[PDB]
Amino acid sequence: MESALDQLKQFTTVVADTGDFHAIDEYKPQDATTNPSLILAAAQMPAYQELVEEAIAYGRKLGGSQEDQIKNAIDKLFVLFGAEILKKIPGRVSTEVDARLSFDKDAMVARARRLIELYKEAGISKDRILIKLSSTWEGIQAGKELEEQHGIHCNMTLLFSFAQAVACAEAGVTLISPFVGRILDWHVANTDKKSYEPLEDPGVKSVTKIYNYYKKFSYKTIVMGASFRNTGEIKALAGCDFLTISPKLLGELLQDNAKLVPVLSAKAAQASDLEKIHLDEKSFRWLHNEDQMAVEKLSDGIRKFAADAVKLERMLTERMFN
Amino acid sequence: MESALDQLKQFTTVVADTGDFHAIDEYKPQDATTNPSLILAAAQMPAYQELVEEAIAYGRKLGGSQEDQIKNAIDKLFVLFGAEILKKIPGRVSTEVDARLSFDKDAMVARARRLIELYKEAGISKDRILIKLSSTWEGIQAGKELEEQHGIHCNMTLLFSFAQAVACAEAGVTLISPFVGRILDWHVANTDKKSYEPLEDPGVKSVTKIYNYYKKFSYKTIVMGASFRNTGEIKALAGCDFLTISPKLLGELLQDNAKLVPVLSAKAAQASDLEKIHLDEKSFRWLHNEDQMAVEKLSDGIRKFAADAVKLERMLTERMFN
Repeated sequence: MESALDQLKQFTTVVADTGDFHAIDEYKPQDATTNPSLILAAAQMPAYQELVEEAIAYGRKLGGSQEDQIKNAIDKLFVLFGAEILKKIPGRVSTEVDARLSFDKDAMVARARRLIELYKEAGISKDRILIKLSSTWEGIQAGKELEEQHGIHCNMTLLFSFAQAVACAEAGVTLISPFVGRILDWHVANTDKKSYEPLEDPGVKSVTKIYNYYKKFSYKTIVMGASFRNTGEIKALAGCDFLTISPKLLGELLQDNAKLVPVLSAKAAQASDLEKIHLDEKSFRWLHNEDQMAVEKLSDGIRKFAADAVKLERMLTERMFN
Repeated sequence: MESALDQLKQFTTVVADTGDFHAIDEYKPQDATTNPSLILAAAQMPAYQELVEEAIAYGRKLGGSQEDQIKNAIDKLFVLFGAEILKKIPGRVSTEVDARLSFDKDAMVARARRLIELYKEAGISKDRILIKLSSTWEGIQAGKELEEQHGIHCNMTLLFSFAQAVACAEAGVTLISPFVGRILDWHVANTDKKSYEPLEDPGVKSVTKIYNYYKKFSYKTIVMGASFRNTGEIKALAGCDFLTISPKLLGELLQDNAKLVPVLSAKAAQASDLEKIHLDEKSFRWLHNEDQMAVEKLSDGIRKFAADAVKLERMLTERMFN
């Protein structure tokens, strides 16, 4: 159209990164994403206290130990936000399984089926859902199993290293969400270069590289850049399959109207010099370890989400067991 | 009275951390330790160029590609330093398998058997050798397998988290070498404190905790504190089974003669409050990830050693193939 946002929609499928579904439709996204940190934030908003009470009652109604109830309440809460979001958009929503299961393959699978079940009980088809999993080797294997054995589509997140990107591709997962701004954060905090040209942004380069690898070798996994610090990073990735953006940045993209030029494409990726590689667990863990930023961000990413999960549990138990 | 070193020898078995075996006997250690880093340093010393030429001659004979001949040369070089060290001491020497195999369980095992073989060809019994392995889950499993299936004794190194310490204990490895000063380095660089009291030193606390857990629950694995920044850390660990110290600090302990008080003791540990826990891979990786310092130091520790290995290979190929 004319705004940067509408222009971006010509080259990339825009996705809204938030749990605050009231602010969604203003940007008309295709899909939506949520994570432990977003649900937490939104769950504390006055406007959504109604969903929380319903989730609590669900816990209460299913009964069992208090743990069965906080788990089921939280699981339902996620599903509730999910369903509401779905009424506002035409595509899929991403619901993440607890980060504390990041290294437990079977737990992530079982928990994923559980979420898909809860959604099913609410009349929502799994085709509208993307289960978010931490991109650890086990999370990726959980993704593989979910896709191949249960037809459950996944959103591999907290993806930082090229190794992770590769393992996900071979695992044939539906979608990956490479974090861009957090890569910038690491380079800003550790290296001595605190600034980057949109195109030089480390995060943008990781996603650009991953995108070229995926397209050049015909992997059907969807590349969705995520977590952004500015709109320059977003514009430098125009052309990417998908880009999940925060309401704040979506709003900025809706405000300005400079000419937006596509940057990523199947033709440029085909001209890049990347060579195909195969990774078993050993090679994966090694190649991943060689990427310090990735090792440290994936690790801290898991702790932060887990913490958001712990904080959400606490407030809820305090709320339903005084 | 006596020197701090000789006093420490009453409560702890002293081990020399170095490849420079000429400076060893001055401190009369029980065991000795070496690593891909120390060997690198060692081989570049004029005094040991004789061992390098012998190692080179060995590798050319086995043949293969440049990388191959370089492998046998390096393997022999390690063994040669090992043998020389053994002539100077009554105990065991630690030889580490390439850090680049840290995530490859079967490679570490095969490579370990190989080193034990080379030593055997040199008339050295395996009872005199401790194969050093990175303390990753696979390295620990390699240790377990080596001990149980081949009677090969291991030195689990780059041990930082309590999880690692636990996994090693259940794996029944012969010895673990918890790094002390590198834990200090992490806390100095990341937290905002510059100096701690010997007893408050994070590194000292990690080893103290590990020691109490081992003794309290009767694990026979030997606890050997390693990598020290100062002698205060060493004195705060007096009583530990073993302590491998650099020639520099050994020299300082030999110069001062203040009264040294034992700090760690199995009986004290046994009469303490710590709960026994079991860790499978899942629990291990999770408990380990909860320790940021450990996650980052183990990870960087592997990259650094691997780099020392890469540098040693290069210098050698340039020397035997130009």
